[PDB]
Amino acid sequence: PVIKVRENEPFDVALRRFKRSCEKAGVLAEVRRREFYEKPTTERKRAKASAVKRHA
Amino acid sequence: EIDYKDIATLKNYITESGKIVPSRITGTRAKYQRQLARAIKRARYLSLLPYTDRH
Amino acid sequence: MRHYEIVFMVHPDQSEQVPGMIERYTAAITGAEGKIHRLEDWGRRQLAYPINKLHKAHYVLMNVEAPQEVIDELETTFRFNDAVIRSMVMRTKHAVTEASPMVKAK
Amino acid sequence: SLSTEATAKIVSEFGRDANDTGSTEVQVALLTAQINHLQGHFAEHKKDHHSRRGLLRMVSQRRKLLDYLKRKDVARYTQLIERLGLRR
Amino acid sequence: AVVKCKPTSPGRRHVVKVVNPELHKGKPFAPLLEKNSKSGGRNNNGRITTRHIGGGHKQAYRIVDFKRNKDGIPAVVERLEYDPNRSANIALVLYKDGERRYILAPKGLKAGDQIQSGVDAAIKPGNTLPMRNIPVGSTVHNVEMKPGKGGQLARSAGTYVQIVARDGAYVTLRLRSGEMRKVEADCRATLGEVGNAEHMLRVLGKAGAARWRGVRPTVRGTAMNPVDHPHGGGEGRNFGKHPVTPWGVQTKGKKTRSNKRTDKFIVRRRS
RNA sequence: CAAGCUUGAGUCUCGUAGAGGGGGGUAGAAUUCCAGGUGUAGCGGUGAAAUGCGUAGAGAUCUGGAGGAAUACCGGUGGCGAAGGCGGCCCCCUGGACGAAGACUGACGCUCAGGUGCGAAAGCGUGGGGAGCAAACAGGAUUAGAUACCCUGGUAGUCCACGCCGUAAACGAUGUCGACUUGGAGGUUGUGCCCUUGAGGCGUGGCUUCCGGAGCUAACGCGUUAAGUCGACCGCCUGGGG
RNA sequence: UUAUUAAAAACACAGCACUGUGCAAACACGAAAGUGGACGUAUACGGUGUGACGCCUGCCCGGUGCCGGAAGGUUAAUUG
Ligand SMILES: [Mg+2]
Ligand SMILES: [Mg+2]
Ligand SMILES: [Mg+2]
Ligand SMILES: [Mg+2]
Ligand SMILES: [Mg+2]
Ligand SMILES: [Mg+2]
Ligand SMILES: [Mg+2]
Ligand SMILES: [Mg+2]
Ligand SMILES: [Mg+2]
Ligand SMILES: [Mg+2]
Ligand SMILES: [Mg+2]
Ligand SMILES: [Mg+2]
Ligand SMILES: [Mg+2]
Ligand SMILES: [Mg+2]
Ligand SMILES: [Mg+2]
Ligand SMILES: [Mg+2]
Ligand SMILES: [Mg+2]
Ligand SMILES: [Mg+2]
Ligand SMILES: [Mg+2]
Ligand SMILES: [Mg+2]
Ligand SMILES: [Mg+2]
Ligand SMILES: [Mg+2]
Ligand SMILES: [Mg+2]
Ligand SMILES: [Mg+2]
Ligand SMILES: [Mg+2]
Ligand SMILES: [Mg+2]
Ligand SMILES: [Mg+2]
Ligand SMILES: [Mg+2]
Repeated sequence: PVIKVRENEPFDVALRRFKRSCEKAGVLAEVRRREFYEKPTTERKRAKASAVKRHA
Repeated sequence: EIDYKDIATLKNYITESGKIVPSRITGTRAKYQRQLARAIKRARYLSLLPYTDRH
Repeated sequence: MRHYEIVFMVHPDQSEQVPGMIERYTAAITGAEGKIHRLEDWGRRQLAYPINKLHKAHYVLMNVEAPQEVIDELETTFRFNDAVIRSMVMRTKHAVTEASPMVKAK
Repeated sequence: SLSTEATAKIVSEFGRDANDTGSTEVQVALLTAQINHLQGHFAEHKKDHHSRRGLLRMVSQRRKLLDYLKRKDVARYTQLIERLGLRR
Repeated sequence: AVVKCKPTSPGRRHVVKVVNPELHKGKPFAPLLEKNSKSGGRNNNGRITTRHIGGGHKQAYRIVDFKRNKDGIPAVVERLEYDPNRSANIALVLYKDGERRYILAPKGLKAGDQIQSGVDAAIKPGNTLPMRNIPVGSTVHNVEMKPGKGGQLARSAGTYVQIVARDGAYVTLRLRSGEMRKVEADCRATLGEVGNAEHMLRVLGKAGAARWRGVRPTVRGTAMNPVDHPHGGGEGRNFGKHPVTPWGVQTKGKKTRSNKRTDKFIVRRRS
């Protein structure tokens, strides 16, 4: 998520651009998931539970 | 039907970081979402598309 | 006796051997009673990422109907050649001759 | 599995006409051509267990068809197992 | 093919032999034979200079081409033969002009195969080319150290050498010991590995099998008297000392390489 | 027992989708290590610490190289497989399933004691390989103790080839095969027809997910993929411990 | 195997392991020239220990040895 600062752009609008860009790009959640190993039986149990509670 | 050499079509289906956009959002049907991902992966190998941004 | 789509890219410092390289590989293919469906010299093209500290490889595409013992020897000459930096053989269902998007992108 | 013209040669060779694809002698001869052909595959690929399960279905289907043909007409059964070389 | 023997006798219980049926059952090619008489490990002073050598079967020497300089001329492999002078097998080849030579047999090579030396040869196992014409990453054997001298590295059965890098007039090789070495790029190499890779799978089974190969028995230094060995002596089983050679140099760990003129070719020692 | 028939079961023709299996190549991101450059006092770790690493120049940052393992995004109540299981890309060999219209054989079928084969992970044998992780082990903490949970290390193993083992909450805790019995909302993969623009709609097969009717059930629940109504065959149970 | 008081449980052994050695090899006999290792080349060669095979092989690096490191302290010939 590379963001360049444009002409006469304040600082707080390019901070927000950088915050908005890596929140959409999914960088903090990819790193915090990959911090510990998960067994493939635990990955399937979480995947099954997240699919069942997607019930509106 | 989808072709890896058609670069202008494939680039409407990747993000700015190069990740493949899921068909939940783009609305591609399931049979063509599988043909899109296989063809994007062939084009990445020929360096017509990137895998990432930094490279 | 199947259909193949072949892409190979060449180091740019030997880009004037490219028409010599094409017509050498053709005499091995038509000489095996295999027919040639397309042959596109794409030219120098900016790489999406560096390979061997490089950019701007020279791309050549061809579509071929041939038997398997000719196409197997084409990658031995892809492998041991120092000029080909990258190649790709794919099996095709039916022969293709319509112009590719790389010819209609000009 | 078996290719189209190698298939159609056995039907013209082993059947009553070129329409008789379903008779017992044709089905045994179509299985025998593929069973003998797959020996070259499994001499190279001993660990291919998922393909050997499909080879063993042809072996049991030929044995069931051969025991049916022997119960109906033994004179036709003796001609087929000589021509194909079965049971020694 | 490794074969186990059946325990019909106590000297046969542990014997595992290597039996290769594609070897030539017959006499070797007589114009390539020489006399080779045994030494007993004694030099021209008549003294034992290497211990534990003596006896064994009579052997004739086979002249093997380690140079491979018959360039340009193709050669068909006639048959594979047994060689008692080395661990690998040898092949008898026939050149188009009518010359016969013994080479080291590489892996996978049969009777009727075609080999060729030289700068313009093809990249296939059995061909010998200079290492500036071999792709980086290849597996080669019978590697020269000086150009024209003849092959000296990767000769034993199953051994090979990998070409790791080519920078300038030298190439870097990863030897079988784990050593990285610079060799000049004009040296020749033969494509492939050396054959007979299950030579290390055999079990001699009995003491006489070691005596048939000209290996004499080893006496432990701790089983001697103090006048004979540094380890000798004791009233019962005593050791009490640091392990050394029969000549007093600490063995079991101490490095002995002292060669300042070849040290510039060695990139990394083995580990 | 003889002679038939095509409805069961099979064969051929044309297609479709698929992480089904075996073998060989290859790519990018990241970790570790080695060499070099810049630079200087901390790094790492925790609830807090210490062990550890670091002025012999670490951590950070850039360039080059070696090597192993696994394939982000696509990615799903998705798909394939008898089950175990299977996920980057390419090629070679190869198994099954499903649809359409026909043609062919003529009950050739179902189940299956004994038998044979396949069978996660861990483990064992022989030869390799060894980045990351990590039983055992070691040290630091916590504690009344702490042979643990936490921290810093770390060997087998995890990886490959060929043999062995033959077990799992190997689970849908639901044997296989066949027929019949109201509906609703979806997913996936074929195919037919209709104004073939609007482009959209109506059918007709296969697999699959969630509700729920009769009925059944001790209840929970199951509910056309039954645990409903029936037939064929097999396996198994007979109070808790021992 | 102690010719001539000891034939054994001692020695050897196939197997196992550690260690050195890149070839003008390590090592040994030689003031040296040379020679053996070897007309061999790490699946090889030397040294050490244990001793077919089966199940195995726990904890300790404080002392001595050996491998590695170089900041620092100390330190010869030489110079004066
Ligand atoms: Mg198929
Ligand atoms: Mg010895
Ligand atoms: Mg020994
Ligand atoms: Mg004594
Ligand atoms: Mg002494
Ligand atoms: Mg003693
Ligand atoms: Mg004592
Ligand atoms: Mg002693
Ligand atoms: Mg597959
Ligand atoms: Mg540095
Ligand atoms: Mg092992
Ligand atoms: Mg831990
Ligand atoms: Mg193991
Ligand atoms: Mg059980
Ligand atoms: Mg399971
Ligand atoms: Mg389950
Ligand atoms: Mg059960
Ligand atoms: Mg329900
Ligand atoms: Mg209820
Ligand atoms: Mg009881
Ligand atoms: Mg005596
Ligand atoms: Mg005597
Ligand atoms: Mg006496
Ligand atoms: Mg006596
Ligand atoms: Mg005696
Ligand atoms: Mg020794
Ligand atoms: Mg002993
Ligand atoms: Mg020191």
